[PDB]
Amino acid sequence: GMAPDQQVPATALGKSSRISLDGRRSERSVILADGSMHSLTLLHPGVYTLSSEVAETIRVLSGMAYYHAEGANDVQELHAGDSMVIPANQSYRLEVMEPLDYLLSS
Amino acid sequence: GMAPDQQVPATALGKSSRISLDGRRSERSVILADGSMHSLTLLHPGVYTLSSEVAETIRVLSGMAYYHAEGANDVQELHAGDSMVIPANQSYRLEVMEPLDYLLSS
Ligand SMILES: [Mg+2]
Ligand SMILES: [Mg+2]
Repeated sequence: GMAPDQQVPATALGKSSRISLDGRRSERSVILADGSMHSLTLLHPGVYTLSSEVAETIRVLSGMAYYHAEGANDVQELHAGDSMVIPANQSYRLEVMEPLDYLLSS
Repeated sequence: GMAPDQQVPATALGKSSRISLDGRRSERSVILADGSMHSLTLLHPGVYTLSSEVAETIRVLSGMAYYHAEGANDVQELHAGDSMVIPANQSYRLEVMEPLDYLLSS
């Protein structure tokens, strides 16, 4: 059904989701083909004030958002295929324009 | 990170989620280890009247809901591990007591 670029090779998927941010963020753990574990996350359109504890690596699969680190003077745009590291102990805003599907590894 | 009983063997995860039901439902397509093709769905607490043109197999992964077939005299609880064929062409309800993770195929 799905074209190769529309899917991510995997080994396993987690049964249980976790919902946060007033119902607007959900994720499940997954094991990718390389054996590594990520949180496969969906973030609905909206404006989110967040912070990290440990550093986060985010690989965006689909959607569009603006990332703004508290102390930065411009945003970073996130589109399909983008990646970026949220440093440890970072306050930031995500403004999601199109539902954001991403792998978060921490 | 995940014990065996927390996960389901896979081959691929769809990149792009589909959101519906006023933000209450999200699906991505997945391919399981046996090559079969399902909608991996999260349905947030609520009560929803659903239907399909074709029979679909539901396999509940996590959470709790009551299923009520169109016109039926009582409901049926579907817990983690429960699978059934949902007939086509009938307006069933799912009352989601705890966020429901499920596969839906066929
Ligand atoms: Mg603390
Ligand atoms: Mg079983």
